[PDB]
Amino acid sequence: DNTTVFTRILDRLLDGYDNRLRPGLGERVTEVKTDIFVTSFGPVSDHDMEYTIDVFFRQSWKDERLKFKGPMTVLRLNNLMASKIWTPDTFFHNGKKSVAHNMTMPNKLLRITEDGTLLYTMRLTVRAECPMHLEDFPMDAHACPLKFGSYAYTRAEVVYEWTREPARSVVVAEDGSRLNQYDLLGQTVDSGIVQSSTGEYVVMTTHFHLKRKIGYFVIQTYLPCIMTVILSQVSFWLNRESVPARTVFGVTTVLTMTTLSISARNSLPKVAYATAMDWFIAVCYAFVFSALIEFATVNYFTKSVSKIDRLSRIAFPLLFGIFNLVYWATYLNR
Amino acid sequence: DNTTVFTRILDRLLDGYDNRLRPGLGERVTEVKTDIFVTSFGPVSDHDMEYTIDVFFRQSWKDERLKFKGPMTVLRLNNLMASKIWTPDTFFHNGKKSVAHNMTMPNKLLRITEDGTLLYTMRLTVRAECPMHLEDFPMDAHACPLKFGSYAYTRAEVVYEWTREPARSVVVAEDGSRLNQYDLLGQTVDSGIVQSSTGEYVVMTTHFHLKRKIGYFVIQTYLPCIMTVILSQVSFWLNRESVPARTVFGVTTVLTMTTLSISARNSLPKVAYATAMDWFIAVCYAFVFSALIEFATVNYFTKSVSKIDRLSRIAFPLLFGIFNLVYWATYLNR
Amino acid sequence: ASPRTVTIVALSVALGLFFVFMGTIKLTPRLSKDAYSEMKRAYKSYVRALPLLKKMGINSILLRKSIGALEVACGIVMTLVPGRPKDVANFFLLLLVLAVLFFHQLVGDPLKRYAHALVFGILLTCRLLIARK
Amino acid sequence: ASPRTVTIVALSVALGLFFVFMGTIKLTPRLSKDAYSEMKRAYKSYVRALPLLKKMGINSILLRKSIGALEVACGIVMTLVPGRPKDVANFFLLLLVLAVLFFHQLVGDPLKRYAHALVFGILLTCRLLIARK
Ligand SMILES: *[C@@H]1O[C@H](CO)[C@@H](O[C@@H]2O[C@H](CO)[C@@H](O)[C@H](O[C@@H]3O[C@H](CO[C@H]4O[C@H](CO)[C@@H](O)[C@H](O)[C@@H]4O)[C@@H](O)[C@H](O[C@H]4O[C@H](CO)[C@@H](O)[C@H](O)[C@@H]4O)[C@@H]3O)[C@H]2NC(C)=O)[C@H](O)[C@H]1NC(C)=O
Ligand SMILES: *[C@@H]1O[C@H](CO)[C@@H](O[C@@H]2O[C@H](CO)[C@@H](O)[C@H](O[C@@H]3O[C@H](CO[C@H]4O[C@H](CO)[C@@H](O)[C@H](O)[C@@H]4O)[C@@H](O)[C@H](O[C@H]4O[C@H](CO)[C@@H](O)[C@H](O)[C@@H]4O)[C@@H]3O)[C@H]2NC(C)=O)[C@H](O)[C@H]1NC(C)=O
Ligand SMILES: CCCCCCCCCCCCCCCCCC(=O)O[C@@H](COC(=O)CCCCCCCCCCCCCCC)COP(=O)(O)OCC[N+](C)(C)C
Ligand SMILES: CCCCCCCCCCCCCCCCCC(=O)O[C@@H](COC(=O)CCCCCCCCCCCCCCC)COP(=O)(O)OCC[N+](C)(C)C
Ligand SMILES: CCCCCCCCCCCCCCCCCC(=O)O[C@H](COC(=O)CCCCCCCCCCCCCCC)COP(=O)(O)OC[C@H](O)CO
Ligand SMILES: CCCCCCCCCCCCCCCCCC(=O)O[C@H](COC(=O)CCCCCCCCCCCCCCC)COP(=O)(O)OC[C@H](O)CO
Ligand SMILES: CCCCCCCCCCCCCCCC(=O)OC[C@H](COP(=O)([O-])O)OC(=O)CCCCCCCCCCCCCCC
Ligand SMILES: CCCCCCCCCCCCCCCC(=O)OC[C@H](COP(=O)([O-])O)OC(=O)CCCCCCCCCCCCCCC
Ligand SMILES: CC(C)CCC[C@@H](C)[C@H]1CC[C@H]2[C@@H]3CC=C4C[C@@H](O)CC[C@]4(C)[C@H]3CC[C@]12C
Ligand SMILES: CC(C)CCC[C@@H](C)[C@H]1CC[C@H]2[C@@H]3CC=C4C[C@@H](O)CC[C@]4(C)[C@H]3CC[C@]12C
Repeated sequence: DNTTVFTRILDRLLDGYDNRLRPGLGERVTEVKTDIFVTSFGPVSDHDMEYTIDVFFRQSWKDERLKFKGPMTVLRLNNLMASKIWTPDTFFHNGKKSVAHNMTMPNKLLRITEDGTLLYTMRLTVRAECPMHLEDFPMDAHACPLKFGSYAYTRAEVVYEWTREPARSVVVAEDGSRLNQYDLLGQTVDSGIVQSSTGEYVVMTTHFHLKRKIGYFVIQTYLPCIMTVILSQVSFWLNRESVPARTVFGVTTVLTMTTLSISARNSLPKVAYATAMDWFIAVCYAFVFSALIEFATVNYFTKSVSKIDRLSRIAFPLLFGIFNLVYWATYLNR
Repeated sequence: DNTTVFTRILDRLLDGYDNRLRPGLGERVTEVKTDIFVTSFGPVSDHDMEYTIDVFFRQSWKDERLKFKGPMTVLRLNNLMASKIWTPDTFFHNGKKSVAHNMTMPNKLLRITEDGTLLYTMRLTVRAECPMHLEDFPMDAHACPLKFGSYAYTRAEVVYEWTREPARSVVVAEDGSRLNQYDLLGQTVDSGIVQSSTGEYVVMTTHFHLKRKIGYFVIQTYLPCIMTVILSQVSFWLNRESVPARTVFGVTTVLTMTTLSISARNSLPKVAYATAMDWFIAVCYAFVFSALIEFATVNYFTKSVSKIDRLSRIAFPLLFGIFNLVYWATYLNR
Repeated sequence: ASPRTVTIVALSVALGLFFVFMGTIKLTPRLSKDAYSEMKRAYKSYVRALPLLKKMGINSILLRKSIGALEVACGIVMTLVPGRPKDVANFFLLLLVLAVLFFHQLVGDPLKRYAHALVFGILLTCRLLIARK
Repeated sequence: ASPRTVTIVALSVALGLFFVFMGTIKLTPRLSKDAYSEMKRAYKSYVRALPLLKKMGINSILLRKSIGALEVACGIVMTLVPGRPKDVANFFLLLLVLAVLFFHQLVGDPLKRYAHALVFGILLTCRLLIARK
């Protein structure tokens, strides 16, 4: 008995229904309200400059052709019904019009309210391009965009709006973070317009603001280099008559800095521009090299405690300390 | 005209065909010849102890029910025909009977020869478990298995054999390597039997022999540690009357080794057992610590060049050199 | 008194006070049962990670007792007994910290676990440098 | 003659022979056109990676000429002219290698690129240590 009543309702809805025509194609503009729940923010691939994200993508719109009256005010139907009616062809595209990789599960819930409002949500895994500027690496931040919109309908036919306040229309799960070496500080939600060869389209954009975590590189590179620079300056306190010992000191320390420098970029991709870390390593290398050069000058004048050593005991620590203050203040105050 | 002739052939083959019964279910054992072409050996995930592989999986067998005679001796048909006939339910399983992740593309070529021989190949991406023993890390090697067989048919019903010589039945593409920190030395092909709760099954196995590349860790950890140990022993050549300088030397060098040790395992997973690298770092730490302990002893007897320093100049370099010979010979001769 | 006279006593007492406290943990769990429970786990791994140590009949129990015995014996000496034996105790502790640091680094424990030993290692040697004028 | 007398001459001549050879590359591509083509690329990056260097009107061409000019001037001096000026040239080269090594490390080039400069840096200073008895 119950099935017969619902079978008639479905037949009535599809009787004379033309899924080839969008609602309001001749009367008004179809307004689609959208919101995104990020179930997990997948890992970031620096080599490919891309990132993965798993979301519950929810879309809602009104289609007056699907009005009905019956025992229930809302029809929670199987997702199979979605393929039988017209739905927006929304897709996630990286850049201007290139659709990004999409993996949609078969389940796509469809709920029709008696008023004719439709709720249509799907589970998607989107891999998107996130170009990165690594000039400030490892103290850099990136805004990874997520852009989507209509493929075929221009702004004069379909417009997208956020279901609620734009900030509250994109929600990130509390424990969905899959980032290893990045911290998700937040995201900004915005919308814009793109004019392509096929026309003008509405694009909904969200930027996820990521900040690199420096802890790994502080332990791996910066700290060993700082101790090496400090270690090299201890030579100024040794007596000038220990030429074999201090020469081995200078050469060995330069070798250590060379080894540390080689392993620092072993992991990073071969980018043409120089990063902030390279500048720090290069300056430290100069200090270690200069420490040995100072001894060579001292030995040349060895016939009393060298005046060059006494001054180097102050100039070298002072300049290096000043350099750290400017370097860290420059890349952290931002 | 051509379509009509081929339509009749297909109808004749399917006339009275029972796809529920394997060929030879009452006369003989169905022999299936298999070979694998590895198009790419995907990356290895140490954290998950798994690996990915993309292959063209080819299977061939004879089904006398599909004999035919016509203008062509071989029918290169659409893969849709495969679903309409009986095919082996071969799957890739990790361990004993747990089917591993499989991603098969829609295309599954089917070719039927006039003799009744069938060729059935499919494109698969298999993620498989590869348990790793990291005792010899980073000088370790692993044999990652790839096991597959019938899910429902026992050895008394279905048996798998290699199409040709077992070594030549598994071919790896020359440029298919997707390994970053591993080297694929080769693979060994074998077959065995597994007795499960549901019966006894034939399992075809291939082991891929992987060897870790030590170059990254030599630059990152071993070399800085070796130079630090050498650097610490330079103190024995400094005069005993430089207590402030040599104390800073000892403390600073110990700090550097502490920093290097912390960053060495920063990347490795938290495994309970100790690796080969840990032993090397621990021994180097003792040498650096002992260098400072030697000076403390020397200062205690400072009222002439210390006899302890003269002996330490030989004992310390000698023991460390011997330790390297035993360590590297132990983990490389294998 | 002179800063050197005051400073040496504080380090000598403090290190013996702290090291004897550690030695008690490895022996008697009365002060902290949880500490002994975790401590025995650490020494189980060390011997298990030093086969030859266990190939000569030496077990973790014998290892745990010996280290605790020497730390307390040397810790009290550095607190009460003056003179040359006081410095001799300091050297022996210096010969155990590296062994402790050779075990923690032989299992890859984080800094927090072995930070305390390293800090006192610097102080332990620093005290020896100020043993006498 | 004495090993020191022979050794110093070889290093002094060789370094001046090699460094003048490098200075020619940065100036005249006749010896190796390919070397100059790649060399100018390196110095384009260095200034581009040192804005303030380019904010004072200093371009790569001026930078390339200056370094090449000093290396050849100091390289020939270390080969022919004896006495104190010979050692002064050595110090100036020591003051340029770090600048070269401060540029290569400021762009993250591999070891092979800047290995030659580092090796001669050790020899260049070693020669100075044996400047006189
Ligand atoms: C992302 O999600 C989509 C949808 O689920 C996946 O399928 C792709 O959907 C697109 C629409 O959203 C399709 O355009 C695309 O395939 C298109 O095929 C057109 C030709 O039509 C033939 O093929 C389709 C698909 O098999 C078939 O249904 C149809 O009956 C025909 O046989 C092409 O014209 C079209 O090309 C478009 O872009 C090119 C860019 O150069 C233009 O030149 C064309 O004019 C045109 O605008 C397109 O190829 C669907 N593709 C597939 C494989 O299903 C995507 O696969 C998902 N992304 C990923 C990465 O998987
Ligand atoms: C690997 O490749 C396979 C094949 O393409 C993918 O699909 C799985 O195929 C298996 C056979 O090779 C199926 O067993 C498995 O689903 C099974 O479903 C049985 C119940 O049948 C219902 O569901 C199926 C699938 O939707 C449907 O066709 C059928 O009409 C019924 O509605 C289960 O009994 C079976 O469980 C088996 O293992 C459990 C282990 O505990 C036993 O207890 C059971 O007795 C039984 O032996 C199994 O679940 C197919 N699964 C899916 C999702 O399609 C796999 O998905 C591929 N792997 C991966 C990781 O995707
Ligand atoms: C003239 C000589 C000058 C010598 C100056 C020495 C200065 C200090 C030297 C530094 C060496 C140690 C650096 C450690 C950095 C990391 C600390 C850290 O993160 O500690 C905690 C948490 O720390 C924090 O969250 C930040 C702590 C900030 C405060 C640090 C204070 C340091 C004081 C040093 C005093 C030195 C005095 C020397 C006197 C001779 C977590 O431990 P991890 O290091 O992560 O342990 C390893 C874990 N894993 C392998 C899995 C990665
Ligand atoms: C008493 C003092 C004792 C001092 C002893 C010093 C011993 C040598 C010190 C070692 C420091 C350098 C270590 C370099 C290791 C890597 C070399 C290497 O791989 O070189 C080539 C290729 O080398 C090989 O294939 C192997 C070479 C083996 C032979 C090495 C000979 C070394 C001789 C050293 C002589 C030192 C004399 C010192 C005298 C005072 C490739 O260059 P990369 O290092 O990969 O460049 C970086 C690239 N990337 C950042 C992208 C990773
Ligand atoms: C003559 C001696 C002078 C000594 C001067 C000392 C000045 C004070 C500094 C002393 C040592 C500081 C050591 C700081 C360790 C920080 C470790 C770390 O990872 O810090 C991160 C915070 O970032 C930093 O600390 C950045 C580096 C700070 C500065 C480091 C150098 C010291 C300051 C400059 C010294 C200059 C010495 C000049 C000598 C002449 C925290 O990371 P996170 O919480 O974002 O996530 C990490 C992740 O979860 C894994 O754990
Ligand atoms: C008083 C001074 C004594 C000095 C004694 C010196 C003895 C000879 C050693 C000199 C330095 C050797 C430097 C070797 C660098 C090797 C770099 C490397 O990566 O080597 C790998 C080969 O493996 C090794 O070389 C392993 C380490 C060898 C030994 C390193 C230490 C030196 C020997 C022991 C010295 C002991 C000193 C005692 C001092 C008292 C190659 O990797 P791959 O080809 O497999 O792939 C790498 C990847 O593609 C990225 O490039
Ligand atoms: C990027 C550029 C890096 C440059 C690094 C240079 C390192 C070496 C510097 C050597 C400077 C001195 C050269 C020799 C001058 C001279 O005549 O010295 C002899 C006398 C002292 O004689 P005696 O008392 O030793 O017998 O000397 C005197 O009477 C006067 C001595 C003055 C010494 C001044 C030292 C200044 C050190 C500054 C270090 C800055 C490091 C910056 C690193 C980025
Ligand atoms: C895992 C264990 C690590 C142990 C590390 C120990 C490091 C410190 C070793 C100190 C040994 C000496 C202790 C003091 C003995 C003594 O009486 O010394 C005074 C006299 C010398 O007096 P003076 O001539 O200096 O006035 O002394 C003498 O007349 C005799 C001096 C003999 C010195 C022997 C030195 C042996 C060094 C071996 C180093 C092995 C390192 C192994 C690292 C794993
Ligand atoms: C050889 C001497 C003169 C060099 C002096 C360098 C001085 C002027 C400093 C001041 C500001 C510095 C720059 C600040 C920021 C960056 C971005 C970084 O991604 C690479 C290094 C680079 C480009 C620095 C290079 C060195 C620099 C230009
Ligand atoms: C404190 C003193 C006595 C320690 C002496 C250690 C000597 C005996 C050496 C000889 C062989 C060595 C072992 C050889 C191999 C391994 C496997 C590695 O994954 C961890 C270290 C470990 C387990 C070594 C520990 C140290 C060891 C036992």
